[PDB]
Amino acid sequence: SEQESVKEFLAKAKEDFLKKWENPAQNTAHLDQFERIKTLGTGSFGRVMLVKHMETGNHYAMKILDKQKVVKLKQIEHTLNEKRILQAVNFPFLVKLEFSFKDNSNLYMVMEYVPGGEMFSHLRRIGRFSEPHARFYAAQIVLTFEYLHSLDLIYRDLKPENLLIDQQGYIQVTDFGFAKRVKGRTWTLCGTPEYLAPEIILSKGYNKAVDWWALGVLIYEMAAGYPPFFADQPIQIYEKIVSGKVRFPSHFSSDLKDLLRNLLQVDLTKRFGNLKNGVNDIKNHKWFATTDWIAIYQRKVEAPFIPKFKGPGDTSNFDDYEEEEIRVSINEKCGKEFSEF
Amino acid sequence: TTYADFIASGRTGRRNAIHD
Ligand SMILES: COc1ccc(O)c(C(=O)c2ccc(C(=O)N[C@@H]3CCCNC[C@H]3NC(=O)c3ccncc3)cc2)c1F
Repeated sequence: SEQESVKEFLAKAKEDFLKKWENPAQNTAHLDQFERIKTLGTGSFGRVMLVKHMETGNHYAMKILDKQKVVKLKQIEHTLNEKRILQAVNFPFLVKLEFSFKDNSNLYMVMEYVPGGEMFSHLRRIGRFSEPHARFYAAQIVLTFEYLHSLDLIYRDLKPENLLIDQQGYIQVTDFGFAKRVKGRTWTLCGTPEYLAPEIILSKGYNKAVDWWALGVLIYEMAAGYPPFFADQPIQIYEKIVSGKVRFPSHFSSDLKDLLRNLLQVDLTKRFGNLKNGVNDIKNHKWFATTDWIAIYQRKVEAPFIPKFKGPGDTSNFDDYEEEEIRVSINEKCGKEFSEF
Repeated sequence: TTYADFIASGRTGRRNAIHD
């Protein structure tokens, strides 16, 4: 019946998502409505900046992407997926898209600012999380993938760099640049080397199960302080991943090792998340026995770690990046390519 | 230790995605 209650929530959620999926919001703001303060991160085609909405005084995080660069690297479809998916989803552990627009030069997405910083920063500094602390975060991702996959979405870039910590210590998943709505298999070689499932590396055509593999990698990295497969160059990482050989730190609880053995299963018919029982194989595993899944969804559970921040606009949980002036050309670049954005 | 090998590795910073 708990299982039925989740089944009901998902059907409702799917109806909401499809309305926005089929009729996406367009052009709901303008650049000169925002004051640009500081860069919080970068990516291949641009950056995310803290901004202040001038008429409300609210702070947001604005992704700016350069259209020409996107087109040069043939990443049009993926950037169009990012915005289309992000505007349609609604979940407590997904970052909220507030506005989007474009001009002659750039694409813009204005999201909720998540001031606690990236999980990556905290994990590197502290070293590793204790199993209860990792479990807390893992549970939020389990539910988030349960949500996303019911919508036929695959996320494909789970890593601590894309998990922001909010003021209450919960996760907000960001950076949907490889998210894709797909009913069957797909083939793009994409993602972050350390987190790539074997079937992606092997050019096999793959599905949602790549997200469950990636969750395995994440939980390991959270609890070990390093990922299961690492080396100085990508090619050596790929070799380790396809070999199907994982060593666990001596301090891992036997329940944690057993989970990871099922998530880091090279064999897709054996991988937790890809079985007839679906996500329930994961939620019912012994490592999660103390997890109250609904309390997590509702956010009544007490976060093991709450980031400090002196007020809105505070960026102290973020690294410093070099700033660059945003130039907007007088001539429209790549109009047809981005017409739906 | 594996921790020490990770820390001396070239991949302890932010990791970029690859694409097609
Ligand atoms: C195929 O390649 C793609 C596809 C889609 C894309 O959007 C991009 C990007 O160019 C791109 C640009 C900027 C970023 C970025 O700056 N992201 C930051 C830093 C990287 C790690 N993820 C965290 C992210 N931070 C936030 O999204 C954020 C959100 C809300 N509050 C604070 C931070 C990421 C990707 C891209 F390169």
